[PDB]
Amino acid sequence: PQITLWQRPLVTIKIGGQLKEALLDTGADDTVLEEMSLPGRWKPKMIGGIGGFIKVRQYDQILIEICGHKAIGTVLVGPTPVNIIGRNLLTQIGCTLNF
Amino acid sequence: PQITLWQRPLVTIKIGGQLKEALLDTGADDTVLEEMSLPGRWKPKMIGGIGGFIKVRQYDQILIEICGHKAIGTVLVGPTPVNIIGRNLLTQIGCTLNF
Ligand SMILES: O=C(NCc1ccccc1)[C@H](OCc1ccccc1)[C@H](O)[C@@H](O)[C@@H](OCc1ccccc1)C(=O)N[C@H]1c2ccccc2C[C@H]1O
Repeated sequence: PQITLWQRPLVTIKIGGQLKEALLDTGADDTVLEEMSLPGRWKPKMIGGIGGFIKVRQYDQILIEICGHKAIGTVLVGPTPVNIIGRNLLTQIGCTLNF
Repeated sequence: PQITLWQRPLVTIKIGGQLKEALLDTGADDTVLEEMSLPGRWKPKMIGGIGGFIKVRQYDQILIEICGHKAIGTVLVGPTPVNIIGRNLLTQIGCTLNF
């Protein structure tokens, strides 16, 4: 599909059998979701954006379905204000910016 | 132009007769640039990111060229980690997300 940017580009994602709303964020290097439980071991990481850094848990090889497209990649879990789908997963569904 | 996301979507912008590098960010509602001098009066604004909030200076009707496309809009100036072109200007250049 073609998504305009008049409003925040929010989409539904499926992860761990759960449906959630996430923002397609080209400014985010990685994907970060609000606190939740995921399988496997994780590593602590610090990510920085506007406002400073937050501590998140890094999970690798996680499967996520974005708008019907399956994608696998690293997913960070932490105190993010909104669920963010970053470049690491946007590339997997073939998302590009066009103008 | 079609921009893939394997690397940060950085482009050259021209503002105040100077060239700067900025990130095309669909996750940013507004455009925020690193400290710099701009003409006119400014109004205060608080923007929230993943790490918290920061106070920025808001300038209106500012001319900014993005990848050769001329835009005139609101530009925020503050302690942002990188220059960010947000949805307010992405819409002016006709930028969309596709997959
Ligand atoms: O935070 C960002 N990237 C960091 C990141 C790293 C790893 C994983 C996820 C994100 C990105 O920022 C660019 C950046 C790039 C490199 C270093 C620092 C900043 C995110 O896209 C950033 O621009 C975006 O984060 C998503 C978010 C959306 C809504 C509310 C809270 C978080 C963001 O902070 N957007 C806000 C913003 C930005 C500028 C002007 C107004 C507003 C209001 C909100 O929309």
